[PDB]
Amino acid sequence: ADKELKFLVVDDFSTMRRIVRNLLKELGFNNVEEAEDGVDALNKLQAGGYGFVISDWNMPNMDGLELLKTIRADGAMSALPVLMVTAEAKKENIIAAAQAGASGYVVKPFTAATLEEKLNKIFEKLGM
Ligand code: BEF
Ligand SMILES: [Mn+2]
Repeated sequence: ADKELKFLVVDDFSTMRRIVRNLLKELGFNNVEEAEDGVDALNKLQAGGYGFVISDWNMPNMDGLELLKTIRADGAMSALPVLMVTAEAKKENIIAAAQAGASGYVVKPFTAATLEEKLNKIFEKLGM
């Protein structure tokens, strides 16, 4: 994928956003922004330029399922890649996010190798 692709990393805890940001840099992506919840996330997406979202699930104000649903229902954002990265691992939640349109789903804790695998799997399916 184009190394200039802009990412938005959403999680309500700094530690996790920091881990994803660093991993993304390893992969060659330095155009990355952070958000602390769904609303904050939507405000930045509004601002424009984003080509990929990586989101947590449990966050105050607007959780990740809602954020995902919001993005898919928005005419100007509906196809935006959204990779869930969460501790939620019950099948019913994986199903709910999958059905809601999630591009991929990663359960915490995750290895560096797993994140790169899932990001590439999504680039592959979208021809990015
Ligand atoms: F808070 Be996330 F769903 F890990
Ligand atoms: Mn959380």
